[PDB]
Amino acid sequence: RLHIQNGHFVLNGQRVFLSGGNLPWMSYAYDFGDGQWQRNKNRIEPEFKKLHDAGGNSMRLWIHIQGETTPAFNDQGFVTGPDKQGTMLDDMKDLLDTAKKYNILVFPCLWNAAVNQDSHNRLDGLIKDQHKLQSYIDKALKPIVNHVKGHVALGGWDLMNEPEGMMIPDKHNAEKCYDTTALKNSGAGWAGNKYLYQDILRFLNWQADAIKTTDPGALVTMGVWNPKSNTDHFNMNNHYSDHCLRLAGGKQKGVFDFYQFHSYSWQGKWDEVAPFTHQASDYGLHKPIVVGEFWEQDGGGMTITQMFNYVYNHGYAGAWSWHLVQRGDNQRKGITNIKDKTSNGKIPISL
Repeated sequence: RLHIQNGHFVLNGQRVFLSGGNLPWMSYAYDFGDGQWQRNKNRIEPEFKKLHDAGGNSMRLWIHIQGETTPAFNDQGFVTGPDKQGTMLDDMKDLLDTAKKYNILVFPCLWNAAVNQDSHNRLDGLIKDQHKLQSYIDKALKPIVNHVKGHVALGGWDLMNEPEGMMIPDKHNAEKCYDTTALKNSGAGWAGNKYLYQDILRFLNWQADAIKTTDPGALVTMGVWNPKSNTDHFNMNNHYSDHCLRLAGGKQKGVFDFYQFHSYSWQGKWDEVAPFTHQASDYGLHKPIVVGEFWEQDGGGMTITQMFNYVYNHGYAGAWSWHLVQRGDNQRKGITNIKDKTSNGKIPISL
């Protein structure tokens, strides 16, 4: 299974570069549980085949999102189980079995904060209320993780897409881990200035620890909207260090194994911290860094092929383009172009 050795991803005795894309869903938030996987499988499986045929080895795809269909919540906002109809565990295993057929490592992304659509404040309650969060962990997360424990096609668990969509920016805190003054006018909070960092860091710490207690060999990450929240360089503050997660939540193994940056140009221009104008070492971090979302339409003038090559050539650990379902025609060209590169990790894998 995928692991990190001497600071780099390794699979089957070889340093590996993670190349692929974000599905990112078939039916948004309606792909898993309550019979939904078997209904969508005939459309999702061909995406795995196309990705493999193009030379990709990695797929990120989104699971609960904001709790639209999984996990199952009661009317008070506590979690009752992975779903209602009892397909979720089978669905997650079948997802991974399907990926294995195509030699694709899967990175399920549990939650999303890039939009503010949380019907019945279900995600909100998990972030704010420790008892509700514990119910998610005990009734849904641990059963899911246990059911697919050790699966060779599981690349890693991404706890949350873009927490920064709803983090309150420009907020002083005496504790550096919680202070968001460096994020003033960064764009963080676009979906609504809603959360404080102690709450989100507890949310992340507890889930990461639960995963690595249940499946100690699993890897855990989280996808930041922009590395501005994830580096102490560039006049920024890294909120997601081991120290910060442990401080907020207290659970020793609740840390990330690798970091994941998203990077998009704005109005055609890369910002001052952009991964696409820097190199991995510029961030002052000590874990692999995957560039986990990007696309040509917000690529600062680069072609998608230039983008995949850029990531590979600048010390990053992986490259996942955004929205294969809609943009795969173009993005597969970049995936194909880099598939035979070996100097920063080999791409073809066998599961």
